[PDB]
Amino acid sequence: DDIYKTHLENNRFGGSGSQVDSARMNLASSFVNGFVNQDKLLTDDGNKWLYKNKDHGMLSAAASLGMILLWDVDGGLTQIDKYLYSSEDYIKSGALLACGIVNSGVRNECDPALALLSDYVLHNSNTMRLGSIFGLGLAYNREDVLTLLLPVMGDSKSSMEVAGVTALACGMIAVGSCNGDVTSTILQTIMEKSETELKDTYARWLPLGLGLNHLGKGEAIEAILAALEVVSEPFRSFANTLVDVCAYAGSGNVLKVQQLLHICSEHFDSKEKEEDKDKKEKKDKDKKEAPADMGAHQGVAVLGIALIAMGEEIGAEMALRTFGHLLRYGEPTLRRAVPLALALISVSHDADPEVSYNSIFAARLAAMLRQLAQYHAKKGTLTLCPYHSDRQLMSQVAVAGLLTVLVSFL
Amino acid sequence: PTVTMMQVEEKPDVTYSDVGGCKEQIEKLREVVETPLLHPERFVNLGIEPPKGVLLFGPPGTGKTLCARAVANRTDACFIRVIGSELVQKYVGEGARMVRELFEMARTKKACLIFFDEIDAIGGARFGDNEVQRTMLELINQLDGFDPRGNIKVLMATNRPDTLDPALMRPGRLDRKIEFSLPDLEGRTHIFKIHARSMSVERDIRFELLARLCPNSTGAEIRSVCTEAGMFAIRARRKIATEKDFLEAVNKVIKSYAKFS
Amino acid sequence: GLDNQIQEIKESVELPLTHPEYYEEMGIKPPKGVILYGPPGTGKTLLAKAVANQTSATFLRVVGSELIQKYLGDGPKLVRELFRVAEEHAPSIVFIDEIDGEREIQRTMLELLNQLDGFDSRGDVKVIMATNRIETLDPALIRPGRIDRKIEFPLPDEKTKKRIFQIHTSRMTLADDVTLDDLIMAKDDLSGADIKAICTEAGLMALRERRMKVTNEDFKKSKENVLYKKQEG
Repeated sequence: DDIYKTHLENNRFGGSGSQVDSARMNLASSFVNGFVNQDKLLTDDGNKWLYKNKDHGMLSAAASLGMILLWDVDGGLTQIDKYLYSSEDYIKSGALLACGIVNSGVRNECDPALALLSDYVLHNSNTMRLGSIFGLGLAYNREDVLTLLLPVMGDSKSSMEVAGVTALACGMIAVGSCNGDVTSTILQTIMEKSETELKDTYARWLPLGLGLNHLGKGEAIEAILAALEVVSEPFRSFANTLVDVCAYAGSGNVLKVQQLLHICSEHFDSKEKEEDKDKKEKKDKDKKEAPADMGAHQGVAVLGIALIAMGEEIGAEMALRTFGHLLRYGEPTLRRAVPLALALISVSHDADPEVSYNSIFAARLAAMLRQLAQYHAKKGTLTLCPYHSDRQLMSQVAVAGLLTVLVSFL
Repeated sequence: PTVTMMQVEEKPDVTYSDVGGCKEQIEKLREVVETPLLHPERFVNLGIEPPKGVLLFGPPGTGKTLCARAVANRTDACFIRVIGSELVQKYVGEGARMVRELFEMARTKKACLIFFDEIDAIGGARFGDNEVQRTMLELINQLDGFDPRGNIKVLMATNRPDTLDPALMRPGRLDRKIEFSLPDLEGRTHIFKIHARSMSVERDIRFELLARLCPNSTGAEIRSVCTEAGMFAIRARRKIATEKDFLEAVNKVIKSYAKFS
Repeated sequence: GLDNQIQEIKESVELPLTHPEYYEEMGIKPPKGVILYGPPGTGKTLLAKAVANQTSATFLRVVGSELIQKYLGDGPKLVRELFRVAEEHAPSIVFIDEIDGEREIQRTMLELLNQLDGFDSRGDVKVIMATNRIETLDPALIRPGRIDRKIEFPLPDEKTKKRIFQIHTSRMTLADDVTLDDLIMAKDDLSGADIKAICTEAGLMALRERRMKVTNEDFKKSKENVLYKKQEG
């Protein structure tokens, strides 16, 4: 019916897929091309366009055929079987990732992907474990793949995205448990989390697996349980405030408001980022209390807190009014983060902000993100959960491997 | 203001090939603006003082293009022109220090040539006029007077020969008053010969054919013909300009615009 | 009759950066824009082209000369403000509208022409001037300002407001017995937002009584607003 009653043009696939260069507009063109918003010309434009892309654009561009096939269950076989058993590693691992993206009720891709994953050191089965475990999590308290992920949770591999997509995969599989759980996988990564306190990115995405495994609570005391069991130096206390973010879905708990304003001036400028970042979920219904004077401060991280607290709603004039002053900033982190929420909250003031960013730059970060805005210019669990993977963009360009597989798409 | 530094015209422009049929008059005025530049010492060896300048007036035609000609042909150091728009301004009297500071810049730029356009701005006083009498009597004392020098270039361009005082004060210093003699039926083909370096011109175009069916079509109007040729060539996505394509632009821009003018 | 005029101003001011590959390759570059003037004026071509050009561009609103004549002659200081914010907004469209003692208007119009001509900058922004009568403006503004194109509006009184009325009333609903002879015979110096304004206050006036039909006497009562609007200013 969307193909029948509505029609999309080729100005963005053909245009934003035709002015590409510098090996990053191929990334943004592979993600926007991966979006369905009928036309599949840019994908079928000859060949080697994926070969000219980067490795994360080989996972993203190899998963583009999967992202454009959210329907046509029988088409994903004959479309992805070309990328299978190829010469490059990320083509076939992104091909199993696409097999996990195309469907969510078929569950027949379990055996071929899981059969070879038992390598655990450096083989292609680790990236096939990323795309197959995370994509299989998108295809799903599943305990068989959980016991299969127990040696993966206990793998302790220096690759961040292994336990990244493993913790996020078991969490996104277990979003909605009855007052959370204390299962041996999150407890396993709590004990192993206490083994070696290195690579703080694990102390940032492993608490996401924790709190997403604790999702579904209404009054659970598991935040105090972890506040008694896993508290340590500021890193795992930041894990504790991540559980606090995943512990305040919303009730009559004004104590969290007096504690909010009480901890608003904490020295640790990251627990303010997350605990204050939970504003988009705590007060997500009384929209009059959300506008505050957070931008008038000098803690640009708080400006990022309000920027996250905008959300993905209908995007009234006050929202874009905040995206003006948030849009005008010198730091590439906030100037790169403002078109993301500006594009997500917006769904003759669509192509004009693009000319505004053209007036700002005239780097490549804001170029890829501004083409993402070129596409996206026009309580749900899956539609709101994968945003925190996007909320950790302040790092290497390696985030494109996990950002391309968001399940918040309609 | 910034016009004092705008007086300099860098970035060379239209060359000698925009002569509108004045094959002899371009010598009768080039003899003072460009001839005393090749061998200035030989005029001193001749004994006579180097010439002062000529007078161009009459119809507008392709006026102000000969100054660009004098910019391109003078490949040594561009000169200074003074349009009459800077004379008729609020708070009169600035033109005194302005002409003294552009004469100072003339002495700083190793005898830079000085041009004076649009004398009809303050010309024709026919004696509120005393403030004009200061600027024009001082103008005579600085131009007809030998204070800077009896030297290289003095000239007045205008659309009206009604100047009372300059006409009876020029013969002492200035000389060679000639008409404009706008191009008619033999200069437009040569303005097409300088427009040959525009958008690609197909060899089927006959400059005389495009230059004979356009009466009263001096360099400005046929310049708009060569402008609308490429403009409609963009509107029609044409790769080469051909008169048979924009003939509608030609007879439109001359006929549809000559109906009410 | 405005299709050729809207494709000629569409190609005239939309040849720059918006779809630019047909502007920086041939080598013409008339970076001065057009000067809007309409025999009726008053937002008809000014508002019609002011909303029609906003498909993809950046608009800059400058309407009315009251801020200059309502007090002492501040002059070109606000022109310098709009020129430094137009410099910080270079890929925009400068739209000056409602350009309406004389000893100072001539010097602030001379300085306005000097600063507007681009005396200190090359061609980078499209400047558009607008007025009600092109004859009140001194002809000294035409040569420095207008070098690109000037557009006249040869409107057929029946088919301009019957074509704009038809297109603008083909998507929304209206009432019956909407006459046109008094419209094309009486209306002058008004816009399309004025016929849309009297059809909107006509159907809205019928909505006050909770009706969807408009009587001819009610369309003449709303027509009286048009009858007095042209006689007031």
